[PDB]
Amino acid sequence: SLYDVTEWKHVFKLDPNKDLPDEQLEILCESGTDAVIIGGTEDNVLRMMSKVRRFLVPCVLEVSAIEAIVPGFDLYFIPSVLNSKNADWIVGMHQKAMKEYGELMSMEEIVAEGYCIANPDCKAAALTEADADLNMDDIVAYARVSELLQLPIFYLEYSGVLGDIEAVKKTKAVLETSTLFYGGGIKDAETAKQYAEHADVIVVGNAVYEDFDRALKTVAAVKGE
Repeated sequence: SLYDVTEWKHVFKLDPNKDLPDEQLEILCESGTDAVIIGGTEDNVLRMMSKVRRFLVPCVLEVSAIEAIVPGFDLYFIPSVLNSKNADWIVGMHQKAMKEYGELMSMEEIVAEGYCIANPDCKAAALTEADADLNMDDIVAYARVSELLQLPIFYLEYSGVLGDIEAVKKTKAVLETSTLFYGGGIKDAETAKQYAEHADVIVVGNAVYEDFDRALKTVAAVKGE
């Protein structure tokens, strides 16, 4: 399959408001990555989607604003930020999407994406009013919440830093239905492989803009040559 997250191992997450050269975008789409996730305006989302769709790789929209939903993606990931103090980041995005765009929601493949933002010092933590200063125990508990709800994805999110490997391990131990996505600080093959021991899917994001060639090697590191 292509669109079953249960078989994935590696995704790149791109920021549509950041600049990536066409050539690099091409190479990334052709890298063997299991999906390209567009995530971070309707116009910049549309432009980047139209570029990625020239390739065979699954293209995913991580929906962070309803105003910026565009047709044409293979999958739509709608985050529930389980440690948000604001209901609109937990089920509000879903409800708005269903109320405003019910017919679009019916025609596309939508995935509820459990989210735990575990890095208190990132923008998303601020933006989602996340209770992000979490213990190991707190994180495992959020993971069990995702598994009780049978959310298809539990995305453990440290954004630009490396999260505690033990917390990834202990999170994985409580998940079965939930596919474990880890993102945070993955910039090279050695670290990608380290986190791939426990995460089902490793997410490589801002490293692509920081050192492209190095970030590129994360696919083979996690998927084999």
